[PDB]
Amino acid sequence: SLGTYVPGDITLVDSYGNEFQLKNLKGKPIILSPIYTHCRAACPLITKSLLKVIPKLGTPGKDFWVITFTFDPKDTLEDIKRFQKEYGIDGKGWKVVKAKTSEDLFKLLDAIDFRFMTAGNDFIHPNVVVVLSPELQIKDYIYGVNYNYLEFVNALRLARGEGHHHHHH
Repeated sequence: SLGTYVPGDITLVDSYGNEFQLKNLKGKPIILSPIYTHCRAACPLITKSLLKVIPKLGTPGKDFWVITFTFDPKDTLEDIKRFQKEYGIDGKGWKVVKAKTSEDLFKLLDAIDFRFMTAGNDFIHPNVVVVLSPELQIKDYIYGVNYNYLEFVNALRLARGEGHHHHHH
């Protein structure tokens, strides 16, 4: 929900096995991308689309964090490492992570109003990228798989508390 905060005590584990809390990423805007590692339908589209917009916007790990995270609780460190290498993701400025436990996962998906359901051997789920302020406040949602540059620029400006002086609020 726009304006609500993602809990900072959520524990994530990156594809190198480095454990951290979401609060540890405070201080820069955060771009969050829920996927799952065995997702052959929408998730390659989302990630490939991000790969083609992120370089326009700035440098991951400097201007903002990019966090691809898996929502499949069966995904292991092996799985996310495979995903990282698959898409040539650097793993530091742009991380691929899993939630440490199901509580970390629940909490994260609950905050961003994300729900998934079974469809045979895969999941039915929304296509969404979430943009957080440096304080973990949800500032924008960008839906779909066909991203445009302007929508990301606008989202990052909102994340930084910019782009608002055209209006009295």
